[PDB]
Amino acid sequence: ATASSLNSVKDSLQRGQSTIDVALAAGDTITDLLTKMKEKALAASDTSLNTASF
Amino acid sequence: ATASSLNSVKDSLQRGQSTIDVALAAGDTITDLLTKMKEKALAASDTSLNTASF
Repeated sequence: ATASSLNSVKDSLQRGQSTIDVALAAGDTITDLLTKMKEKALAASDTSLNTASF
Repeated sequence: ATASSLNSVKDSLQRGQSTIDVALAAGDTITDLLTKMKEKALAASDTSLNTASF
């Protein structure tokens, strides 16, 4: 009964792996988005820009 | 992230170099104008000229 019962534990562990996979797949986008954020913030830090570019 | 962020620094230094280039292009005119100014003043300093030349 215990050895048969372990199968749901296995399925839960790999369902959790799938959920963490989806989370990391979104974080790969969030990181690039923050990188473009910091790049545009560096570009907007300049006082030399005319107002339209800012 | 720190590597990709430097493109904005490159664009900023390049924009500043272009602005200093435009300022020097104006100064090349400004200095020749000051030189012709000093020549006209040295010509006007002399008393021998009649009123029309002054």
